[PDB]
Amino acid sequence: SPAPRPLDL
Amino acid sequence: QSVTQPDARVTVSEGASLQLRCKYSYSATPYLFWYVQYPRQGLQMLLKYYSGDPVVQGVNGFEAEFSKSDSSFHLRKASVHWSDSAVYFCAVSAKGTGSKLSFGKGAKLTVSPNIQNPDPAVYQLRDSKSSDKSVCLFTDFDSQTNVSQSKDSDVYITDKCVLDMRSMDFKSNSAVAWSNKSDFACANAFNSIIPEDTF
Amino acid sequence: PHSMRYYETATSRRGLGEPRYTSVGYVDDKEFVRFDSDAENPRYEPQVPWMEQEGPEYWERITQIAKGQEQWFRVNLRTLLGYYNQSAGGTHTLQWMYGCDVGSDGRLLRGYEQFAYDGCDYIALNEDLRTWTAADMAAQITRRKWEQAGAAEYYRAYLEGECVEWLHRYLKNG
Amino acid sequence: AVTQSPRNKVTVTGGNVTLSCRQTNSHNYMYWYRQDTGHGLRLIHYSYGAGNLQIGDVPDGYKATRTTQEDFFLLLELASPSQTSLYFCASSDAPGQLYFGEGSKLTVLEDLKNVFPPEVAVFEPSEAEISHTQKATLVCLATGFYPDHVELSWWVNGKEVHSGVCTDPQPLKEQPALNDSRYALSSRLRVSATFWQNPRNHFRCQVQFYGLSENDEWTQDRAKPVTQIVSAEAWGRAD
Repeated sequence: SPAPRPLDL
Repeated sequence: QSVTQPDARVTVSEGASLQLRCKYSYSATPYLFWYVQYPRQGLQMLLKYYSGDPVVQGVNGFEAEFSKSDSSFHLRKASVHWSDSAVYFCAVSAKGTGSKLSFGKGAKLTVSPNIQNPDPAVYQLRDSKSSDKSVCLFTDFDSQTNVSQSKDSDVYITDKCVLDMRSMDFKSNSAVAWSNKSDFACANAFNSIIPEDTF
Repeated sequence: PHSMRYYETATSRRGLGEPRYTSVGYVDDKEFVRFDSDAENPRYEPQVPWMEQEGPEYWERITQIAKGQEQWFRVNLRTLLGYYNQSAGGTHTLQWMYGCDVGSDGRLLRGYEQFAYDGCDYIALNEDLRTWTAADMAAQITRRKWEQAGAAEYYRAYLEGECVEWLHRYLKNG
Repeated sequence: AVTQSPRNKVTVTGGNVTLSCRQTNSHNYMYWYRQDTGHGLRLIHYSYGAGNLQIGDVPDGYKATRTTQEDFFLLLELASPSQTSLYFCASSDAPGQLYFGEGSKLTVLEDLKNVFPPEVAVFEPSEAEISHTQKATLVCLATGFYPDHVELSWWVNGKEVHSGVCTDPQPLKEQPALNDSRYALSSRLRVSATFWQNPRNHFRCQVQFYGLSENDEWTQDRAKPVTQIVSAEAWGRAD
């Protein structure tokens, strides 16, 4: 299952 | 989906141990947060937990602990400072929606100070413009003394209020009573007061 | 000694068109699931026999996840455009590879969290899962922000949790 | 670095209010919350990136626009009394990690007819207290104002002071029976008796009041309860 949204760069 | 803080208002003594309780109800483990709000300010992030070591330790003496079994993220401080008086919010965000904070209803923390040498007194004050107006001031009574409301409903009494004279290392309690009725002087409309006071 | 990877890529298009976003999943180096925004009905799709014994709720959920990811990629491509002082007319790619190596025991052997821009490595999580390697200064900025925000803790929430469990659920199906 | 405007605003039912938020961080997440007693903070709308809008928990009666990365506006076309609240703006660059603004206090009335500015009085130290404690307390009273929208501060010799000051956390109702009762707020300032006994020392209780704007239809013989600052003063005396 896909991961939660990354932090913005 | 819910975040619960049981006590809306909490009073602790200065130097005494504090715990602010927070249970969350989420289906999966959410990301956990404590925020603090000092008077007339916005919220400031106090603590965060994403994963790992359950005990998150703030530099300010605070520490919160994630308990999975208990579904809790209680906040702790071994010894509160007077400047810790604020409103504390527990906050969680769902695992799929980590950017959507849901907050608890908050816990207002009052740190009642410890007065070294109390001499409770009810003084009387005149107005700068017309001496006809007068107010009654209860002051220098110790923290545990609780001021109540009247029954006359034409006299007004404020609740306890604590001031800090910083340059002198001095703190003080006070309440104010005032009215425009003639049958009213200091120590006429003032409950549970310390029997030993100056008048 | 098993493993799970995801490669999520986006390629920005010049003009007012949304970037092309894909998501590819691998169990033991074998593609098992795939998303493509260019599809007439963009959904996550099983690329393997054992994957289609999953309920519809699963597919819907992870598909929504893919949508959110499209948003993330379109925003961060802009961010990178800014960092590198590049003309807005160009086309660019951004890639997120992540996943977990789980041993014979069932324990997290290794975690992976890597980001590349236009083919070149941008930032990556070191083996200790608490340090970052940053390619350039633009990457140093990200490393600073992520170090203040505690990004590694956050990613570790996934790497040490859902990654392993889902990997196991997927192995059972084989 | 989050900024909101206006910090204070008073309108009437059916009015049109716009709250503005700007953040000079490079955050892509922005939020509009409202805070009420017994409800904590409740999310109204939020945004990820410029042009993106997302429904919060209490979106009804609210519209929002994110024009740029920095600007998030909360729009109110038909102001209801229920929308009287404290509005916070926030920005984020990590999941759950919010940076808040200082707040925008909005009061919505049904009828401007009940709006009154405060009356400010300063009461001077009892000489008995001065004799007993070597400390002198002044009291400030702001009376008969509506709505509950004031800010009290103390000024000594031109400087706003915070040491020795204690203002009530919550204004009390003068006629608690009413649902439109006027309010009253007290405060205290304690200085050393010697400082008060100096004729060169000036003390002032300043009360900022928020009410009507100049372009508001006032049809009464009353002094129009416009937004204003009401002060009361006191000079030190030795006697």
